[PDB]
Amino acid sequence: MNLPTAQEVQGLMARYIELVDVGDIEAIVQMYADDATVENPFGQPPIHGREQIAAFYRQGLGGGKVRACLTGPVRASHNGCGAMPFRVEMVWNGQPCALDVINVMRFDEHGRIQTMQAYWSEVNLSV
Amino acid sequence: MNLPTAQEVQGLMARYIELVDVGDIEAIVQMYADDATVENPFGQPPIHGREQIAAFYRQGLGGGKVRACLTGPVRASHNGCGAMPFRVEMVWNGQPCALDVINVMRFDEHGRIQTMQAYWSEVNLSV
Ligand SMILES: O=[N+]([O-])c1ccc(O)cc1[N+](=O)[O-]
Ligand SMILES: O=[N+]([O-])c1ccc(O)cc1[N+](=O)[O-]
Ligand SMILES: [Mg+2]
Ligand SMILES: [Mg+2]
Ligand SMILES: [Mg+2]
Ligand SMILES: [Mg+2]
Repeated sequence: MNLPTAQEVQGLMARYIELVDVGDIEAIVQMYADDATVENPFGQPPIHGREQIAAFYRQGLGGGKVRACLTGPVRASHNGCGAMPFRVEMVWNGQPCALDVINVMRFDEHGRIQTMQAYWSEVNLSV
Repeated sequence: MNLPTAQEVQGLMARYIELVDVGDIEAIVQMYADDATVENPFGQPPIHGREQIAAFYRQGLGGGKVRACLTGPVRASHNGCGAMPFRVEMVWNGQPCALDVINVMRFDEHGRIQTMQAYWSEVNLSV
């Protein structure tokens, strides 16, 4: 495919959340461009490339029990970008906890994620 | 003040929505740096400076009846930035309509909005 239309961005960004929710690390990594970046949380230096990105998702999702769900609709653009609000259910010290996040993505001219930026800080975590 | 902390960003971004909701155009414009930019919707060229920004808010809010409310929490950063999901209630051809938006902001070292980017496209509008 080419640069995703607004409707295609919606679909891709919702699919990303589905894949996080089901914990399919390999399928998530395949959504990214080979040389993509992830800034998590936004404010921290980017990681680069599918090896580093795979390591990020393995560290976050490797336990197999994380859940994630949109908390409202994707807001897409006409230039291959979008933003979405969601909540992640994780564990911490055996305590269930939830993290509220907004991801901002930009897709490349092949429909792959070029950049991901995850906005959140510590007060978005609730034990 | 200086560059807003994560907690200060939350407060500022929530205040912005309150001011949109109450329709205080002049107070909104005062939140912006003198040379700020607004990209609305994201994907379109920025407007620049408080004159152009005031004209934007007068055109959107000048009728006095718009409402706006957060639909989930602000996601702030530790570098003076944040993102938030909200819904705007407007009128169109005398029809009430709602627009789902995510704003991404960056604040300057004085606590004023340096950049605002409003993510939405036409399918985020509902008549
Ligand atoms: O904080 N995180 O781990 C995180 C942040 C944003 C995401 O889109 C996904 C994850 N995750 O896979 O867990
Ligand atoms: O579309 N709009 O008009 C819009 C978009 C984002 C905003 O933060 C505010 C407005 N408004 O004042 O109406
Ligand atoms: Mg699921
Ligand atoms: Mg490439
Ligand atoms: Mg109000
Ligand atoms: Mg300045």
